[PDB]
Amino acid sequence: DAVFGDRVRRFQEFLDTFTSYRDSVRSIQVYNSNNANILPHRIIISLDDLREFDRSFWSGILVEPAYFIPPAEKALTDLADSMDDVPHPNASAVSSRHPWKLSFKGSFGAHALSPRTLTAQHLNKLVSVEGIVTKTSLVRPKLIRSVHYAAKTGRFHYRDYTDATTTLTTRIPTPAIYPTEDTEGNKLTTEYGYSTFIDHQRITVQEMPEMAPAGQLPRSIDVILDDDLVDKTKPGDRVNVVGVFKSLGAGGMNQTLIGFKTLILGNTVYPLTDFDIRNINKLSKKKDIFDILSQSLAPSIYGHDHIKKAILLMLMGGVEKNLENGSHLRGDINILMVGDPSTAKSQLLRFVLNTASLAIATTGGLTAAVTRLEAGAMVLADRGVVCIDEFDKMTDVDRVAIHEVMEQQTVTIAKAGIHTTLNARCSVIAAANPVFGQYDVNRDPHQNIALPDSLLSRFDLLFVVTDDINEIRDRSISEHVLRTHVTIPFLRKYVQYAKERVIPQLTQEAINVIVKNYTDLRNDDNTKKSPITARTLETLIRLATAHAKVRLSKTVNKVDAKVAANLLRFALL
Amino acid sequence: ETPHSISLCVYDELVDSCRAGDRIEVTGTFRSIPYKTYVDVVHVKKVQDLAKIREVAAREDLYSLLARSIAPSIYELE
Amino acid sequence: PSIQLPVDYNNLFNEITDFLVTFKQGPKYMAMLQKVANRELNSVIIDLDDILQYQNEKFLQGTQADDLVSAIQQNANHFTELFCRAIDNNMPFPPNLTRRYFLYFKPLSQNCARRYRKKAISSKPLSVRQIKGDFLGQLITVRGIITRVSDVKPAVEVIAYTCDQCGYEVFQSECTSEECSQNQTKGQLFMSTRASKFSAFQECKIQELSQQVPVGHIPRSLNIHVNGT
Amino acid sequence: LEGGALVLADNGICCIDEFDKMDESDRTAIHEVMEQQTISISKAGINTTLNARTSILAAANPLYGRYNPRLSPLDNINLPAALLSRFDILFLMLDIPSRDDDEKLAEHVTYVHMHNKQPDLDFTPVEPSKMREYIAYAKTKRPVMSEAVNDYVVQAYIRLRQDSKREMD
Ligand SMILES: Nc1ncnc2c1ncn2[C@@H]1O[C@H](COP(=O)(O)OP(=O)(O)O)[C@@H](O)[C@H]1O
Ligand SMILES: [Zn+2]
Repeated sequence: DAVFGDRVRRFQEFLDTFTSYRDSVRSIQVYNSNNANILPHRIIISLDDLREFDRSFWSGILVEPAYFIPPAEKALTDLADSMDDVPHPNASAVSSRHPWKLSFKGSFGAHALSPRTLTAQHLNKLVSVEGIVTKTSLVRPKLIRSVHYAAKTGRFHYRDYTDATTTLTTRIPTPAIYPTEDTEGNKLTTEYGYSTFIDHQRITVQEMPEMAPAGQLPRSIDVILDDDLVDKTKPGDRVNVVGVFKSLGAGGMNQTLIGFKTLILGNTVYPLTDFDIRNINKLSKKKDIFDILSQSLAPSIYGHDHIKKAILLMLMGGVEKNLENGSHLRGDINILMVGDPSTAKSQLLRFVLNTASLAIATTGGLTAAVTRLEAGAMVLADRGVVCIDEFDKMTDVDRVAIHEVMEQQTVTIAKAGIHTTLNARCSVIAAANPVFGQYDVNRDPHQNIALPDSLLSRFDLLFVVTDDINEIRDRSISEHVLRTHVTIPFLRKYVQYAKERVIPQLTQEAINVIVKNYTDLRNDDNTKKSPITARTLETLIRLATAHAKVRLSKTVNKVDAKVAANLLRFALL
Repeated sequence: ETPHSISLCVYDELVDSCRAGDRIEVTGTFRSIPYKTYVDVVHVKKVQDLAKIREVAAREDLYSLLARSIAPSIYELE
Repeated sequence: PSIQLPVDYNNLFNEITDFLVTFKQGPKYMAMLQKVANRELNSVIIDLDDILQYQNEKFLQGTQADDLVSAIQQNANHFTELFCRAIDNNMPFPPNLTRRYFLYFKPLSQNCARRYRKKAISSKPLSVRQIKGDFLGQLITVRGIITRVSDVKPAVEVIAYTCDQCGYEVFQSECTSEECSQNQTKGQLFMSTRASKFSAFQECKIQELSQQVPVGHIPRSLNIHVNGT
Repeated sequence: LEGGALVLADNGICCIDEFDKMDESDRTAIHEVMEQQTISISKAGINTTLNARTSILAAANPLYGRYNPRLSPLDNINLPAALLSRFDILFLMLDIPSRDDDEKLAEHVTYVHMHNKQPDLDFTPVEPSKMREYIAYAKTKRPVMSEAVNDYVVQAYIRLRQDSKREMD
């Protein structure tokens, strides 16, 4: 059709008026010329630039991708093959075959959607979907164009294969058995090495449980990956995918529940205010900043200030250290709580899930078991904080396997066959109750909880909390409940700002105090909640770094070590 | 034969000669039909150094030599 | 539709036959053919360094020649039969029914390619994750660990039939030979395994080494077919 | 076959942390790997042997959690003599508090997290890339000792052999 050429010209005009895209192509060509690895034939186009230049073409792509994108594909391919000479004869006949793909970015407006917000009214349109990748399939190539050669004639004839799973518009069904004879009847020769192939993979993007509504079945979408972006995300990755939400097959129109197979032809993959900054920084200048953020951790829960302080430090976290030797160092802080019930053990454990940017609340499966191997509860915890209740209920396998996660922050699969290493950069907080119904302060926590010292001591801070029979505790603990008969969103922004925009580093002045106190701890023979080892020295570094996160400073000062040492003694005495 | 194993074909009066768990010596023809390699079994069996042995048989240190020879890397333990 | 690809096999076949006869070790490959003629050798191991040296000798003398070394790597499936045709043209019913030899190629050595100032790709050790679909039909080297080994299996290539009505042998139910086609009566085709072409076949799965796997993924596997001796 | 921890580590090194927690079905298989470098499996009618050429490096905490100087050493392991006999260079890294030793370790570790270097300035260790080549090259050699030291060994063995009779009691 004639209108197709006009739409092609608009993209050519779009490329002309925005030199950034075409000069980037020229830079890519120069890079390929210097290597004459080869970069793929894909560039990214901003939708905002297209909208500001031609709304109808921009709207046409979103509403009718099959009728507006292929004109852009032809325009880009024609410009690429004509911007330079492509001098090499043999290489030009093969390297220039690949059509130049397009990728999209920018604001999507009404089409910025989720697997649940996406509906059938948006089908056969271009949409952007944000979700979590659940599983993927093996990459396999797609046949695009074949080349035929007759021995008796010595000349080449080419044939194309297209299908609706990769073609934007529904073309006449091409696929068939490979031909054997040409027009003249001469036997043809199958030139495997001159056929063009494109890799293909399907992924299953799902709505996150973090945002799913309660009591409703999930929504998920199938996404097709092609060519160069065929492998960009692993299962569990939070991804943003732009593609043509399109139907397949038939809903029983030919030859009952069978519906049209709606899925997205993915063409782009992206893995996932100033006033808030002017507020977070401003409020930190007062002398009592740290106590403010400790009170706002479940304010209705009375007491337990130090554990709230420890939880906040765990949320801020330390800095994992890497070296040119390839070493990795622990930077996460783990806390375990023990004692008699009815002391808000699970209340604060529940509160952490309500405060962290990402958190997983489960109970004592933890590791990947067997095939893709399912991602265990501790496996899915990367870059998050873990809330486990009934921590005593761990089985023998869980108790012996949690050691690697606790210290190395890594999950190692060593099952029969596949071996792999999975990131487990997670801070673990847990609570437990005595087996014998009541806690005995006359005996150590190892003799009460029945978890081995080799497991209990791995937690940096072990809190033993017991409600005394003293009346003054009973008065306050009951009055605070009866009294019920800086904002939390700001606090969560503060944690988001601190964990990303500031990375504190050590200083010899802090070392002067940290090493001194550890030396005193090793020298002090008085009984304590845990025997002092080198782990406490690492804990002090993490705690001081965690406090530096609160102060929003790239360096470390004396007060950071003073607070870290003081709190550590509290958990030990 | 080894833990591999291949299928065999038996005809005529060679039936009632093999049962599960038996050990067999086979003389037969190797075939292949579409790939399916198999044996046209043609027969089935189910069941100078003599002086050198005598020279060792009548010797005096026979028992010690045989006992020692079994484990040359292991001392004594007669 | 048609397009003129600048690949002239006529020039290449002349170069291949010239390389077979002229390239001295007398000629290395002609001596190998003499060994093959006396059944002393079953596998012809073509060295791509030998062809590259031949091109270098041709280039330094100013003689015109094509870049045969690159062509063989790019379309190695087609050149497998071309080298056989040249070898059959110079060795001391379809020919494949009597060929007792098997053809193999070994890649350019990196020392030689660097010496001749060329970017060898054939000998580069590749992991199955680096093996994209773009490299289909190319000559590549795969580095990994073997996980599965299929046992030796026969593999037919050309099935031979015999017709009692005319005595012709048909190479692939009813005889399609010229005598039976013209005649009103056609003979029945009976398969003959003795004249059929068979090859030894095995299949092996290669798996990525530990250092090749990026963090968070699973070591993929690739299938390898082994044919001949 | 689907390779486990030991089979994958064939012609390599297998590290087993928390070795004291290993079950009897785990440790009994360790005996054959330590002694024979092979694994014999007879299950579901399959009778095969696997190559298990592995170097076993196990690190574990004491049986009673920690070591106190009053405790006898053999009571701090859950392992019988057969496993301890199959080990070589059996270490025992006891931790004893000391103001002159904890100071050095603390200073060593605190410099590791402070700068991207080892605390030593007079010595620069070999980078792993060069270490791998030298170890591989060294591994290619096959030294053979002399008869003089061969007679030396049997004297030193008897020296060490006879002492343990007094030491054990
Ligand atoms: N300091 C406190 N302030 C307010 N409520 C508390 C406090 N301590 C305990 N409680 C109350 O006691 C109850 C016990 O919860 P919790 O101790 O978490 O259960 P469990 O003992 O089973 O873990 C909670 O519902 C909580 O409201
Ligand atoms: Zn006939």
